[PDB]
Amino acid sequence: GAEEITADIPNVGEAALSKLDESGIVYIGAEVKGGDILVGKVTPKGETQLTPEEKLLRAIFGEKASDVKDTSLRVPNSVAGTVIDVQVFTRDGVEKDKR
Amino acid sequence: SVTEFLKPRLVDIEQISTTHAKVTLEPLERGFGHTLGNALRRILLSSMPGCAVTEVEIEGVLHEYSTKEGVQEDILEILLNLKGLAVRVAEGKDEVFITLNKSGSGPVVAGDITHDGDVEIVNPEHVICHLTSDNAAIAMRIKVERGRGYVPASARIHERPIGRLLVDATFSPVDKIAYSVEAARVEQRTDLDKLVIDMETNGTLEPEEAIRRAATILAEQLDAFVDLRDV
Amino acid sequence: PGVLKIVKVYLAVKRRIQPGDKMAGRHGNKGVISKINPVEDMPYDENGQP
Repeated sequence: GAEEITADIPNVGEAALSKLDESGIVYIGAEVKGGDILVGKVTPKGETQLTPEEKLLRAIFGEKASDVKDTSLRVPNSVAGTVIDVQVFTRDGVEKDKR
Repeated sequence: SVTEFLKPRLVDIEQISTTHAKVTLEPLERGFGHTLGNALRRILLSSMPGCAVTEVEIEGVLHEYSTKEGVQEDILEILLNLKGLAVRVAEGKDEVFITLNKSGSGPVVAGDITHDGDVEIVNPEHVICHLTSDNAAIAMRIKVERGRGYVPASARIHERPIGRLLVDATFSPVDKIAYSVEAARVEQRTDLDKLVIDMETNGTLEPEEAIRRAATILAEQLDAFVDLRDV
Repeated sequence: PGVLKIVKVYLAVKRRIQPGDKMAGRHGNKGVISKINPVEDMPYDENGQP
């Protein structure tokens, strides 16, 4: 399918989404450190085989949300700075997000 | 006698300028002038408390690497200029907020900062920024904190709203210290010396007070040796 | 071809001097900083300027 730039990043809490806007792009002027999410992107993934131990673990606790995988842009390690400019390039024929 | 020494006293204080002074300690025995002078110079240059700007908030500014209309200087230059602000905060308060609003063309200086009467600006002529238009306006909220030593912005332990700008703070008010040991004419003895300490500061700290804090620190550290035991 | 969107983010980093940085003059005299000495330890003249 088509990869989407959205803030709905699986297995990530609202602590890491504070600097992100509704469209999933970091604000301008945000103090970001290593490992912080700048742009939130989710990639579609196919069916993945689960080991029998993992199947039992899912049987006990029913949590399972793995429709998409987290492939998002993150600040490189040992790099700390401020976001001073963000530029979005969209292909002709693709809907423009709010940002 | 030989066992008993003579204790120095603070005999003269001279204020050549607001940021320059000389303090005289007299009398001193042989060799004690250099010892006390070096100890006091090292303590004064390292461990003197002060007040410094830590956080700035400018309306319409999101980050330091930006520009504001009608201002010749960038926000980085304004913060660097704010780093040189000499502020004295009344005792009992370790945190204060001051406010600077100015409109119209001209040099925005430290004398235009509105305080609460518990904050004294020692250098009212310090140029903070320049407004190059009659329509230009500046509105800033400055945070002044009491501290000791040098605390960079990164060293501060980590919500902080976007628009609050961290400033590296050098709290120590002492800039330069020199000391000279000269001859002193006391009674009939010649071995007695006199210690003159030249202090160049930002004007926040009084010379006598700084001398007493340095002596207190030295005595408190010496108390461990005065009562040497295995701990 | 095949690309839908691109997002570019610019990060500004203030890098301060530290041991390991290479400092040099204009006469071929290069070196690596070994220690950030305190001001009191540094040599000073008769006027107290270190």
